[PDB]
Amino acid sequence: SLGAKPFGEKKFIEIKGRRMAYIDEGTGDPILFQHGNPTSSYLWRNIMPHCAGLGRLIACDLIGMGDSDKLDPSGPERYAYAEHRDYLDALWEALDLGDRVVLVVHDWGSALGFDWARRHRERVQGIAYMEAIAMPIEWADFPEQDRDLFQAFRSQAGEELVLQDNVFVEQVLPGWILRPLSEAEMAAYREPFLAAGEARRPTLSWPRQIPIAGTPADVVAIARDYAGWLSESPIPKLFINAEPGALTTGRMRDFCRTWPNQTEITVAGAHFIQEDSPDEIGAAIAAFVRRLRPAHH
Ligand SMILES: [Cl-]
Ligand SMILES: [Cl-]
Ligand SMILES: [Mg+2]
Ligand SMILES: [Mg+2]
Ligand SMILES: [Mg+2]
Repeated sequence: SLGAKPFGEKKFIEIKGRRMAYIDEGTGDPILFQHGNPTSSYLWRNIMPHCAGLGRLIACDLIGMGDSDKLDPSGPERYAYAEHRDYLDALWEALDLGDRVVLVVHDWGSALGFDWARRHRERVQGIAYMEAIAMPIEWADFPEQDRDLFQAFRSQAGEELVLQDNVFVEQVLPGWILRPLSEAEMAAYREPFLAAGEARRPTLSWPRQIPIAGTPADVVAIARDYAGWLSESPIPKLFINAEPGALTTGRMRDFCRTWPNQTEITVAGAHFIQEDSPDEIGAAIAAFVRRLRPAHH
């Protein structure tokens, strides 16, 4: 259903000196749901129940996000892609996932998940993805009505907009959900970012990492690599397309449509489509996992 309640209570694991928080419910091979910016495990709360009984249902909070600890010192050089990957790779190893992982990914969760999959291909049973960063893009490929704001995040305006005014949480997030959120839902997204200043740095460092027009060159190379791999990989894929969508539209959507061994649905939503159409999304993920894990009841 819709609903504001979280899916379970979080656990944590010590990673590199820091607590990393995660949901972990049920038994079996993992179904691993990975949020991006400026969200947390809470993004999946209404989708995960659809997979009840089908696996170990796991949703990790990225470093500095949700209930995972903040990094200190923090500043403009903190919370880049490579650092998030170093923490997340460590958490995923610590979780003892084995070799039949189904990835379920969104936004920066997709860039991280796709790269992890390229580097651990035998361990990935299926990939379900939506509103993903599936390849490097140009500014012409970015949603038109948000283009100037994202240029501003990437400029020196970003610190005031994000660290002081919290605009990614307060404006971008609800602006990319079709329905109005309740105060409880907003509170859950606000929670890790209540404090002004560096507590909010992950929500600013992230737009500064998006591979657009060849910069930053390091993440562009990473995304070029996973794009090239996915476009030829025989791993079963579930593309959860959205209308109107936001990022996975135009050129990127056409590219995703070339990927092999893939099935597709389309749901209503912009970017944070989990908030508009969670039951349809969950139902599709459940059908996908049932195909991948035939139980013959
Ligand atoms: Cl971002
Ligand atoms: Cl660069
Ligand atoms: Mg501690
Ligand atoms: Mg906290
Ligand atoms: Mg477009």
